[PDB]
Amino acid sequence: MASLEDGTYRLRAVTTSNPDPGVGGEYATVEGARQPVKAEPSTPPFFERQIWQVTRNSDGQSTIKYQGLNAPFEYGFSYDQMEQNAPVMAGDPKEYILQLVPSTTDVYIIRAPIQRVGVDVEVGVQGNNLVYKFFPVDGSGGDRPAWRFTRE
Amino acid sequence: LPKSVDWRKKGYVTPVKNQKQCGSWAFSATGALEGQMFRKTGKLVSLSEQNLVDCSRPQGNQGCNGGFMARAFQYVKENGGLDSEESYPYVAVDEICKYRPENSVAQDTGFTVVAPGKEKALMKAVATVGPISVAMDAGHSSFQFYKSGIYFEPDCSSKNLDHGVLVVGYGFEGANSDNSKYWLVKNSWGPEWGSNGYVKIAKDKNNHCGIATAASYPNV
Repeated sequence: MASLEDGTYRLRAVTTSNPDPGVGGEYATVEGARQPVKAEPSTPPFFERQIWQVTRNSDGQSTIKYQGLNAPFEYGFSYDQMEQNAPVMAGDPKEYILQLVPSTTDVYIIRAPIQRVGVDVEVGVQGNNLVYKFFPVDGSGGDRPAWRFTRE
Repeated sequence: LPKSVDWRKKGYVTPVKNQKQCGSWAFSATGALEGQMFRKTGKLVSLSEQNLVDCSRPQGNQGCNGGFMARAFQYVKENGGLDSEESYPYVAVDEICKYRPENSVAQDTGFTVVAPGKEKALMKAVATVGPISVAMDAGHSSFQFYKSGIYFEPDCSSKNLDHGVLVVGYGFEGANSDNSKYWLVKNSWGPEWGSNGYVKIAKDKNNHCGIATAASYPNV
């Protein structure tokens, strides 16, 4: 429930119970067109692959894309068949609902627009891979994966 | 204070390590603690960053997802110790705590914090204590691909700090002790980065990249 301006961002993996872990941490990192997106630190082997263009639409859904000089395609966070731990692929950009986490100005839960199915699906991390995490929908959230969007 | 200092010349500093795919403050803490342990016992023993990443969540750290050197020093204090690199090897992923008291080779009773934003107080701390844990603004290609020389990046912030490293000395290039001054800093990106794993960062140039904004050291 927030309005992130269109722009270029670095996306840090965080959590609803610990929205600011301190120095270091991990970031959404592209490793190739059509390859799973990774969670990797802001270090030399990875630093230039961690910038994403975020863009909202009329339904209030956003896409999260990668641009890098000569990327041959225009790809971003993508899903097809969503199931628990399925990887977030750098495919044809899909739409997500970015919901602001309370007591935060720039921390967002990245959700798959899928609530009429009856479950909550959010982008999380398993190991060093961004993956889709399933959560039962209730009346109190409670430790959910989240992402700090920092405007470049 | 001395015009130049370099704790490595004194045996306080272990070789340069590599955090690899984990965003692990743990290497900065283990470096500051290797330093104090040496000052105290005369032995240089490589400590376990994995021990810090696996076990310091109760103190408010989040492993590969990040943390604070000061909270690491707090964990050591509450835990009663920290294991050697050799006994609790680094695997660069979050795993279950496997601390063993029998293998602890270091301890601290808490830590000390350097007066914020003060380069003279940090120079004091590196001259009198040994290597100091600091946070810095490392988010620029100039630093990510730094190779040699005194690092200065006009866009460096002294407030938004994202990387924990280790100050093991200070000095100056050229002839004037007060000209072309730098902080000598140990990174944790392996020996192939920068100058054999080390970077000199502009000193007394208005707290460049925030090296003096959030410095601390363990008390042993």
